[PDB]
Amino acid sequence: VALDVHNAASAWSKALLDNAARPSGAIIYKGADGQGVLAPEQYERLIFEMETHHQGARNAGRPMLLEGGLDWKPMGFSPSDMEFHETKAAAAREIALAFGVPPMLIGIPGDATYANYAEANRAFYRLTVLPLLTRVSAALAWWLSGYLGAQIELKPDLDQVPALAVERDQLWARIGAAGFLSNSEKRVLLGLPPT
Amino acid sequence: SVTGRIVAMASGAGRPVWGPRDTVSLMRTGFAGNPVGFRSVKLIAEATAAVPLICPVLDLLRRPNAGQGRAELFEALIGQILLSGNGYLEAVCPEPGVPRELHVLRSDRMAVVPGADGWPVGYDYTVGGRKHRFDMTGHPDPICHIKSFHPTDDHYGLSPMQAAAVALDVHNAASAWSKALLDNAARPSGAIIYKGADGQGVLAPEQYERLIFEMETHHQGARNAGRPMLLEGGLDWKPMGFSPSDMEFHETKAAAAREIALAFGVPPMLIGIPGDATYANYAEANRAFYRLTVLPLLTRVSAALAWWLSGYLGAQIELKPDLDQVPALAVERDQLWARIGAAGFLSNSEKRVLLGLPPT
Amino acid sequence: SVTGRIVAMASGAGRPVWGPRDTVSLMRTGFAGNPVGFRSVKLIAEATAAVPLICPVLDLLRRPNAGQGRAELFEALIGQILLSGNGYLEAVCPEPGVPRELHVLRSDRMAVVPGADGWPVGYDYTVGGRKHRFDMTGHPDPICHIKSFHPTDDHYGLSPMQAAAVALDVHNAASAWSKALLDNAARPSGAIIYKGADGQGVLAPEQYERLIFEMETHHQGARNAGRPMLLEGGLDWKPMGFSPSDMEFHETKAAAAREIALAFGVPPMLIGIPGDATYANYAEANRAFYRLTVLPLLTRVSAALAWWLSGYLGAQIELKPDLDQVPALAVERDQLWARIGAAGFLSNSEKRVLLGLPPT
Amino acid sequence: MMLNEVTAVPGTALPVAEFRDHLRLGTGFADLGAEDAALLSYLRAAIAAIEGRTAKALISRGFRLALTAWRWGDMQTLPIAPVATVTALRLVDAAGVETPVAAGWRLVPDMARPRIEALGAMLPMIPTGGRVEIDFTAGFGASWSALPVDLAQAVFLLAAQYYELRHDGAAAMPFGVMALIERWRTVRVLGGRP
Amino acid sequence: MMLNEVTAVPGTALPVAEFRDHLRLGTGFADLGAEDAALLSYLRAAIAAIEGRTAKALISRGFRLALTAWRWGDMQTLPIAPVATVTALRLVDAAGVETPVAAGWRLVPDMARPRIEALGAMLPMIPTGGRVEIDFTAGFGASWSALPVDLAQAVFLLAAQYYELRHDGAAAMPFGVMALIERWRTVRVLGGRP
Amino acid sequence: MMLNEVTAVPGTALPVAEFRDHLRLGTGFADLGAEDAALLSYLRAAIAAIEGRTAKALISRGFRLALTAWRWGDMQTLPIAPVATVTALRLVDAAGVETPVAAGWRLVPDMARPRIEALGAMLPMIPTGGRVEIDFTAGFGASWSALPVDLAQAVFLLAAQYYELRHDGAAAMPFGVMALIERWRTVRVLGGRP
Repeated sequence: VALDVHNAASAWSKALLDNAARPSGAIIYKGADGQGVLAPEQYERLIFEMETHHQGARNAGRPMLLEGGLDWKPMGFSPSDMEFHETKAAAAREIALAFGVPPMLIGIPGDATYANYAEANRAFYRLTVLPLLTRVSAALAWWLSGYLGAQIELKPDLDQVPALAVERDQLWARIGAAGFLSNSEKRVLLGLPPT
Repeated sequence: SVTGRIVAMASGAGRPVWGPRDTVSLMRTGFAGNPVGFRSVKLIAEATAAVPLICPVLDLLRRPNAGQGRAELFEALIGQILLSGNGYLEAVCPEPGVPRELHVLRSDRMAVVPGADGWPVGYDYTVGGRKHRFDMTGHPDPICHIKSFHPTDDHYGLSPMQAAAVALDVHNAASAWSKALLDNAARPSGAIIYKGADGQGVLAPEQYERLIFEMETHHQGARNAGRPMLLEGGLDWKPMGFSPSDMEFHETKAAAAREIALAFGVPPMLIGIPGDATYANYAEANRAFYRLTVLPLLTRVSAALAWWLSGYLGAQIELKPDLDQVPALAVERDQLWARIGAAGFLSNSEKRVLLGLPPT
Repeated sequence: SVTGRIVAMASGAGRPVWGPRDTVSLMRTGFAGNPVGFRSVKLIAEATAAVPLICPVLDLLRRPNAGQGRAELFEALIGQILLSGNGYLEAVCPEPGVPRELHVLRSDRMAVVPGADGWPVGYDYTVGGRKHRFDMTGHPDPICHIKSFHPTDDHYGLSPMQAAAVALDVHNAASAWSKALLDNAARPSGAIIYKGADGQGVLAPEQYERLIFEMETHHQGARNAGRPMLLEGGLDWKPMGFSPSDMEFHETKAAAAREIALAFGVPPMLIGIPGDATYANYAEANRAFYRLTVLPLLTRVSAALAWWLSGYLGAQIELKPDLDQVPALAVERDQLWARIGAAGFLSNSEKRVLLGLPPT
Repeated sequence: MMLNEVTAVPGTALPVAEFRDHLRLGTGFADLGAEDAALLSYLRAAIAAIEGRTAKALISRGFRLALTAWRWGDMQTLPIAPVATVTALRLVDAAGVETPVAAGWRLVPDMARPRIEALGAMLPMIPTGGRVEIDFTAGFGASWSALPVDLAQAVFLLAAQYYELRHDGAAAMPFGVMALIERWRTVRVLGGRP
Repeated sequence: MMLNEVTAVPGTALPVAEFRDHLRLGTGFADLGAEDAALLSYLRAAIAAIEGRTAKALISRGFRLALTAWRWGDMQTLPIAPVATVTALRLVDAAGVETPVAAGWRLVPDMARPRIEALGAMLPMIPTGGRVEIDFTAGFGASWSALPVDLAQAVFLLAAQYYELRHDGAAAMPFGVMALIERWRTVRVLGGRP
Repeated sequence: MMLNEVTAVPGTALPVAEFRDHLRLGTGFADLGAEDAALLSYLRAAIAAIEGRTAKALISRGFRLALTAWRWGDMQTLPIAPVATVTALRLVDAAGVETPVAAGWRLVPDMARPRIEALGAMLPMIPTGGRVEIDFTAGFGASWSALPVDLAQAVFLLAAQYYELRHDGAAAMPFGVMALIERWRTVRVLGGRP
């Protein structure tokens, strides 16, 4: 549902910029009657004084004498910005919600949930990547072991993946500062080959 | 490979498969047309060319051909992958091993041939009505075909510009909205209405040149701003406005300018678009840029050069990005050197093997 | 290569190919026309000239010719690349090696010739109706042709001004909107409406000079601001307003003033345009400027001078930017010296070799 | 752009014998007495009021459209709407050498927007000072019977009004004069540069 | 798009002898025929008024629709609404040769949208600089009796009005002239590109 | 969708002898003199004004509804409202093989929305180019007496009005013509895609 909102709200603004007639005004010419056209002699006079002397940046604001019958009604454009702007941006967040990516990584706008990308990249490799990768690798560990004789395990590294460095600072400085237990007693905790 | 034969017959073996027609028009309307699509590819293609590589073979990559340097090659190579999802590299071999010419063939004029077993047998460089028919029915296989991931197609890539092709046309037309609004708009700063005794009445060209000369001299311009302007009977001055003044599709352009930057994967802070502060202080956004959309792209192309060029050599060569002395990753390098450097319990050579140093 | 031979005969061998039509008009409307497009090129072209180089040959670069210095050469060279996507350098060689003249040929009046095998044989300098026909059918090849990346064209560059050509015409016309609005506008500060006994009636020129002189003396000006202004029968004062007062295309100009700065790649903080704070404190935005749009641009031109000028020498020379003692990269140099200087585990000579020092 | 008529109506093409019947036939005083050539002078005044409000021609008179510069690149909409067969697109120069052209343009007829619409993108350029000049025959048919009869009734509703009361005296019909004209007026919404 | 008529109505198909019953002229006089020259002059002036307000045809005379470029890629809605049996889409060339084409075009009958939709996804192409005239006979029936009677009444309410007042003199019914017409007008809401 | 009537009324089914009594019976000049076949021509004009405003049929004439594509998947609301017994749903192809169907659909009668409403979800598909065609008999009853009498009075209030005054002349009744019709008009509020 959130794809079809985001696809059609984005295509709303495309076809609004492509099918829209806004005028910057309208020179209403009634006449002596309630209705009256102006002759093509008068009409090319009316274009050429509008083409040359009134349109464009360089003619912005000429005082524009209006004789009897003529009148200039300036039109507006009342919804100018923001055509389904928030409902697209809410749907652009629900698509990112379903796959599980944070809004900060993909680049969609929104309120600051995560702080400073040491978290949101660490949240990305912990809620929707490494649970996904440890589930496929558990199936390659069993399907490919059916071709071998001995069964093999196959898991993600969960080490030297640089989005999990904030979980690695936090665990090395905890045990490195624990001075009570000895040197070889903490190489076995951090995953080191003991000496 | 066993199922390869079944998909080949449906497409038709020995016949060129084209894929997307409108590929050449997204280039002129989305990469030569708007700055956001222009800057996003130029920001990536000049970043992947700057990253050094780790292996001989790199002597070819350093000087591929005349007039097309090492860094200029990957800008042409990645610049086709981001634009049309496909990268091509012709190798010209006067010599049998390590062919001394590389040429990025543009992917507008290249077409695949499915062949017998589904994997390609021909590539067709089609300029004008002229074809070439490169052959893949051999061992060296003279063109590496780098695909972006496409789930539905079996022969091409997806080209992120195609995924942002609606948001490009919003940004192209909202920017051209304000251009043609500044070029087609009649605003007056007022209107001197002259009705007359009747409901309608013109004023004589004697009176009309009198009306210009008191308007030309005494009322228009900066220096006559605010004259008290006597209006006799019949005359009246109705001042017009311009009711939407700023901001003609200003936020929908600024939202589409971010969705273009979203698809190519650049952060909004690097390209320069306005927007809410997502990343903080450029130590993150430059590090996020070389980790989510540059180094995954470069390690995928370099993995195809590591295998295509090793087919010309005897021994297979690995070829990966350096991920060291690339100065956008210094916050991941401070963080890893100060972690192990502060671990005083393990000895000197026990952390040179961790940080990657040759031990002494 | 092989594809190129086919490409030539499509366009036509031996005949000049011109490329962009409007590149002579984008210069006057986009570089002499608006300050944002003017400053953006001047910000980059004066940055690439300031970067030192690493190699004899640089003695040519220091003094190329009379009246055109080292820094003045690259301002002319990069100033053609940013404007029209192409850089040209004529070399005059009285001597066989290291030709003692360099000349930035402007890219308005230069045209390529595809030649036989697709790679160029002729360049045509066309001023007026007069040509020169430089020849590329030799080894020294007297013009280096520096291309910006263009995916659709085979002979020219893309020229970021072409990608910002809509945002230039918005910024040129919105700025000229406010100019001609301050020059063509009649606002009155009021209107003394005089109807009369009839619906229409003029006032006699005896009465009218009485009406000016009581308005000229007693009501206009700062010193007469607010007189109580008795209105007898028939007379009436309708004060006019001016309903859009400020802000005529103020944000659409300021959004277009950012998209011009976006396309050339300068940050908004360096050039001085207003906008939301993306970069923080100029140690980043100047470091971002010399890393995303200057040093990738400078290492691409210097890689072409390293190969074109080595065709005049016997031995090939490398020529790269210094990437050292360029004072915008000091935050990448603090960050790397304090990392290894604080790493006390590895010895003294083991870190002089990392930081780039001559070892002791 | 002067657009003077080459020839006017003959006068014998106008339905004066029929307008006497729309004035008083089947009901009335008798045939009565009407200055015959007066009744021709009110038909020419009612047609020329409807030729101006509708920009039609109604009798298929010959025209001469002599204008200096082409408005579009190629289009050149003709003002008098029901056209047929450009007589000539002769092109005079500033001195009067009057060199006609015979190809390069194909008149595309239409009651809405008659055009010249040259072949490709090249319409005959103008000698500097030498106005271009287009002679054409515009209108429905040669006789009065070839007209749309609703437009012919708007002449008879109007020419009888100029006969029934002379000065501008005061007097809302469902299909009046104005309601029969409005499907022949030109509906334009351009006030722009093209 | 010119849309002229090949043949007009015969005049003998118009119900002058029944319109005379409507207007209450007289029953058994020996003259009985002093108005025949003018009664059908107002019936043709009231049908042609309702043929333009409704875009209907009412006598099924033959038409000729000479146009040059197709309005939409395949559809080509015809203006005169109640159609049957499009005769010929003869495709003229740039000049001269007129080749009638079966061409694989269909006809979708409707009172609202009388399309000419093509079956091969593209109507027969048009020689650049040449028109494509379509002969078709459009209307309700051949005689007056085959009409919808309310539209036939709207002619009699209107042509009686032209007979009773000659010039534009001003003078509320439940189903007047206008309220009978309005279920036969064309209701359109597109001002767009397609 | 042409929807022409197969046969019209016979004329002898209309209450001309009763409409003379609604015109002047019990009060009046005498029976007076009325062109009998004229009075039949105003009843057919008042019924056809109320057949159009109500979309009813009132005499139970035979219809032929020949339309190209089905609007819904299965529904197909019939326009002329009081229906009974589809004669045939014959299906012609692009060449005219005219293969009727005899099952697969069950007409669901109703004065509001008469339907075709095929069984399940499969309604007979259309041969490409070969328009489907539905013949049905729609209306209240064969004689004038089978009508709702309030709708019959709206004919007599209207057909007398076309008899009493000929041209469109000006003249708020509680149950007038318009108030007797409004409970037989079709009340629709869809302007949408289904």
